[PDB]
Amino acid sequence: MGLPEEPSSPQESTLKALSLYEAHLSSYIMYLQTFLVKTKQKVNNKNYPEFTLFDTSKLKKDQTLKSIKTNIAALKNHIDKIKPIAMQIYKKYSK
Amino acid sequence: MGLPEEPSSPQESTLKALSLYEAHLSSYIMYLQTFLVKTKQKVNNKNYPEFTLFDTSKLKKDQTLKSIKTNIAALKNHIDKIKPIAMQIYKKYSK
Repeated sequence: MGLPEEPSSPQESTLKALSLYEAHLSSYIMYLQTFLVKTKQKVNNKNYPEFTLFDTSKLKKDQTLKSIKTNIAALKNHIDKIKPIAMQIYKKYSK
Repeated sequence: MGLPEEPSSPQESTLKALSLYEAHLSSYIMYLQTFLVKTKQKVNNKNYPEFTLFDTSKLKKDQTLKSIKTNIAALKNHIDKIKPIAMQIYKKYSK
C-alpha cells in the first residue's frame, strides 16, 4: 500500500487533538526513519542518501499546550527533511 | 487519519517484493511502538497496558529469501501482540 500518508493537522486546537497529532507525527517519523535504515541495509551502495536521525532532546516533556505546539513544529520541520528522501528510496527500490 | 493500516503481503514472492514487505512491517511496528510509548507518556495511570518492545536480535541479517521470509514471520507475530493494544489506546485517548 506504499508509504503511509503524513498525518493531517486537526481542525480543533484542543490539548487532546494536538497531543494526538504530536503522537502521530512522532510515530510517522519513526516509520520513515525505520524504512530508510532498513532500505540502506538491503542496498548499501556509497550513493545511499544522508539523513538526520530525529533528536528527541529537541522535544519539550511538560504537556503544556504551548510545549505541544512547539514539538509539533519541530516534528513537522524534521518530516520536511526526511519525507522526500524516504519517497525517493521507496521508488528506487520498488522499481 | 487514524492509525496506519498494517502493510499488505505482496502477491509476488520475489526477493524484492518480500524485502520491501519486511521493511514496511519493521516500519509499521516502529510506528505502533512509538504511538504506544508517546501515549503512555501523556496518560501514565498504572492501568496503562503492558507491551513487548520488538527484539531486533530475532531478525536474520543475511538477505537470503529464506531469512527474509523468516523475519516476515517474526514481525507478523509481533504485530499480532501489539496492534490490538495500539488500537485500544488510540480509541481510549481520542474519546
